[PDB]
Amino acid sequence: IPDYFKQSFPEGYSWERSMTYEDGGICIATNDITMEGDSFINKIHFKGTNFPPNGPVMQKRTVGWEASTEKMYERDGVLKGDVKMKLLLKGGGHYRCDYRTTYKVKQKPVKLPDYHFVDHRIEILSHDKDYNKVKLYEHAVARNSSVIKPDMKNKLRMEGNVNGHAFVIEGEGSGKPFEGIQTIDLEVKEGAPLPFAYDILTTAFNRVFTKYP
Repeated sequence: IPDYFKQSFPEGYSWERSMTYEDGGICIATNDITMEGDSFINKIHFKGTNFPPNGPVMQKRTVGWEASTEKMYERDGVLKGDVKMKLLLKGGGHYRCDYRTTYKVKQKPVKLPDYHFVDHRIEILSHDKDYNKVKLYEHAVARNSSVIKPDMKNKLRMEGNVNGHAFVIEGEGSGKPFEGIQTIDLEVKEGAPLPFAYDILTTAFNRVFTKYP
């Protein structure tokens, strides 16, 4: 299994992602990821619209993303990732979302004959009342059908706009890229309090943190 994300450094890479929710809510995100010494730096832009006023996102009735399997595959030399995602809801239901991501990695003609999987677990470990301060965690492992150190920092900034509401979120974190685990502490810098479910942002908050063989 080729690790196209770790081989994109020190150059860096970027991704763009569409997130289509079953009730018409739609979210678009890009991330431009670079490297400064010990740290990965993420510049994220996030737009979402057409979330129903009484749906689970505007009423904050969500309680985390379920474990997911994202399929990594090559289409005309472009590395892509598809995953169907489920947001657990208060009351016990599920709120479905289709993810389509294009991973613009350093090797611009990628060739996998031959697709592979990335299993995800993502969880908000802690948060305050209005999610102005959030501790986020991710576990990612890939499996079959000296630039990057064992410990690394991960900084990010998100400029976002969700149903008309602008906001800015910054974060500092760390992880173990070869083990595929990472944490980050996130702070709403503008637009507090967020009037929507924080869960729609967490997957935008870097596949370099993935356990590849």
